[PDB]
Amino acid sequence: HFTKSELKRRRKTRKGDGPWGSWSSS
Amino acid sequence: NLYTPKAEMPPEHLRKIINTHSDMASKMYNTDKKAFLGALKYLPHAILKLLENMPHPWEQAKEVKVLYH
Amino acid sequence: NELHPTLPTNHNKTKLLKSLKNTKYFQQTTIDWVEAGLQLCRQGHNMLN
Amino acid sequence: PRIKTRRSKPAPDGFEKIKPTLTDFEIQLRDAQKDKSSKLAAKSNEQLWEIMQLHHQRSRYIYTLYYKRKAISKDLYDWLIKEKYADKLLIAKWRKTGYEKLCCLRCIQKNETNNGSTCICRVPRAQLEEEARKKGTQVSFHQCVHCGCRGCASTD
RNA sequence: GGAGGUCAACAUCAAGAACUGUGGGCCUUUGCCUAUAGAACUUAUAACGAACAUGGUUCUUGCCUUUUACCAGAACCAUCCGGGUGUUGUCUCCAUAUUUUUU
Ligand SMILES: [Zn+2]
Ligand SMILES: [Zn+2]
Ligand SMILES: [Zn+2]
Repeated sequence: HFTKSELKRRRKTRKGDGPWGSWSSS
Repeated sequence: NLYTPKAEMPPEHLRKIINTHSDMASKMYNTDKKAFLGALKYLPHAILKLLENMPHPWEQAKEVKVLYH
Repeated sequence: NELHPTLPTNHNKTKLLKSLKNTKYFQQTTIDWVEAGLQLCRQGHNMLN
Repeated sequence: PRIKTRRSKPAPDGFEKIKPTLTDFEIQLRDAQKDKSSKLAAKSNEQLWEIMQLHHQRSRYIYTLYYKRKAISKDLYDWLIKEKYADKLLIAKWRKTGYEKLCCLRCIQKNETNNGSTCICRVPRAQLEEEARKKGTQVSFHQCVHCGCRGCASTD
């Protein structure tokens, strides 16, 4: 129920280019 | 069905597991010590499978495919 | 050797490494033979000590 | 043939251009296998998570050269697979449709787990987050056991 | 679809010279006789393995202070390092005329 632009918008907030980048905030 | 062949691991994974178990003095490794005692049933098989791939006089060094705990 | 054959068992036959492979606890890689020999010497010393 | 013996073959053309960057991963792996002693258990898992990350990044480098931007020759890429600079099977999983951001090959093996299912890093983030919002607690999965993967789904 | 895997599971591998299936008859299903279709692998100076180890029990010996550990022949049984072939799955790489023949 998400849109393909919103996934990239959330994904650019993610640190650390590969999978080992956090969804946490620090 | 659900079968998928066994993953090929990096060899530095085995090297770090070997190096980390050089000196084992913690409350951790209470399980790993019991594993070390458990593997001694299996040491003739490991010695056999090592020694029957002794390289040969015409080879410098050969890579073997190992299976570790 | 030729006088007494010892005639292998062709049924059930659980092998070792083929059943040690099905666990999640063993894993698999390829390393040089001399490295495997040195690791076996370290492990076999550590077990008996 | 990761060691260089007489049986090995000399390198194809473009390798001397990409020899230095691969060299970085080599020396960085020779910090990771170096036995820094740690008392804890989580801090001893952090080391293996670092090693699997370095192996993943080197394979992503050779993959993004040969397949995405087509910057190296096929004759060199077969050499890099032969000399074990790359993981052939992990790249084979990267070429599929559902798997592109895949961490490691123990997070898609169904046989290893207790009940069937893969590792939890293969789940999209939004599906975990809607289930955690439905139960109302929060999403409690920080970092995987096998890789240290933090959400290696294709959309994430 | 095609090639391949030091990938997995499941059948099968030592016996009237020896296999399975089918139809008909007799007995009352098993079995016997008769007609038919197929049989991969192993085997005749006999066996999967042009290779070859160890363990148990009971006899018969040899070293002889007793038990392990042993010496070396037999009989009966087991464990171990391996192998073939078949079916299914999975993984990887590419692909979508002048005599018998008739002149
Ligand atoms: Zn992952
Ligand atoms: Zn993983
Ligand atoms: Zn995971």
